[PDB]
Amino acid sequence: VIDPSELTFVQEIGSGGLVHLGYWLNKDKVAIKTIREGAMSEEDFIEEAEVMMKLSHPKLVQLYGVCLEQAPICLVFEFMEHGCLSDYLRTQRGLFAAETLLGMCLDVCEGMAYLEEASVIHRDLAARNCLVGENQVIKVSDFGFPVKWASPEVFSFSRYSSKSDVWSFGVLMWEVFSEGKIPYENRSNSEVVEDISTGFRLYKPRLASTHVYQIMNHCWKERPEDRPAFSRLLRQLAAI
Ligand SMILES: CN(C)CC[C@@H](c1ccccc1)n1cc(NC(=O)c2n[nH]c3c2CCC(C)(C)C3)cn1
Repeated sequence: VIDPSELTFVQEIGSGGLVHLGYWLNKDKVAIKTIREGAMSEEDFIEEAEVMMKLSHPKLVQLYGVCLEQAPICLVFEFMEHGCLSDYLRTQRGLFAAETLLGMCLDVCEGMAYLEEASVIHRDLAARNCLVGENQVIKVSDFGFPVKWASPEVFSFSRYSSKSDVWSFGVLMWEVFSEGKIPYENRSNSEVVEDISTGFRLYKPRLASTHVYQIMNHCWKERPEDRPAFSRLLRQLAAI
């Protein structure tokens, strides 16, 4: 529990919740997330915190604490210098070597393999939900309808698992290797459901080798039983 007097709100850096750049004990930068008017409840925030406060891994954005004596309450996170991965890919497009893109996927895979070990389902993995830090390190952002990133059992039946996160991770790999292109030419959710149900899959980005592309396709097997766990993907990505 963080006392409100320990935080300084500097400026807005995000909204959709609201996020501010702040300082913690007037020295260190933090990202302070507050609930948006009434978009979501405080109990939801509390549930996120109860999950995230038990977790710590270098490729997961860290939740430092909760400020209970704010109205509404706020969550205090690790500040990620360069913002969201989706914007970063798009903004720096044409400057990335394949090896760099691979390293970004490995970062995320490491975060996700930790979540998998910890029995936590992300449920909304996407480049827009990854952040870029110092030295271009990628970290997975917070957790606790996006059809374009959803496995067929998720879009059809809300059947979430680590294996549905695997499907999402395959799409994220496609985003990374495509330098922030929007999956499925930004087709509608109805059309994407129809695409994936019939067996359509995303085509190979230029910067993805044949080998990388087969790992992506493995992530997009129709049955979750047929997709690799994150522990197995991590060994595959690390061996490249
Ligand atoms: C140039 N532009 C692309 C990046 C600008 C950058 C920034 C912002 C203010 C002061 C210095 C640098 N910036 C850095 C962020 N970081 C975050 O939004 C962030 N850092 N940690 C978290 C978040 C957003 C999501 C979170 C769950 C609150 C955790 C946003 N903008």
